[PDB]
Amino acid sequence: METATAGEWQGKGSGGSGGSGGSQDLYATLDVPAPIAVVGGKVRAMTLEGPVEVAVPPRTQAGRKLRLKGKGFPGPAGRGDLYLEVRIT
Repeated sequence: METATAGEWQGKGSGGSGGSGGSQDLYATLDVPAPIAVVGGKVRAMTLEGPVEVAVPPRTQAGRKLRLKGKGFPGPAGRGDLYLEVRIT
C-alpha cells in the first residue's frame, strides 16, 4: 500500500481500478472546503474505527467520490469498500 491512508479519487493520483462495485460497503461524505479544494491540500474522510486523510487535487468540484478498498465494514470474508461523496463547502 501507499503512505497515504486513501487510494485514489477516480483517476487522480493514479488510475488504479475504475470499478465501483463490491460488498460490505459504506457510503460516507468527503468534507472538502473551497480553499483546500482550489489549492489541493488534504481533508479527512469518515471511516470505521478512525479517520482517513486524502490529498485533494487542485480545483476540485463536488459530485466526485473516493473509492477505498478495505475501508468498508469488517466481515468474515475480510473487509468491504468505502465510496464517499466529495462536497466542496
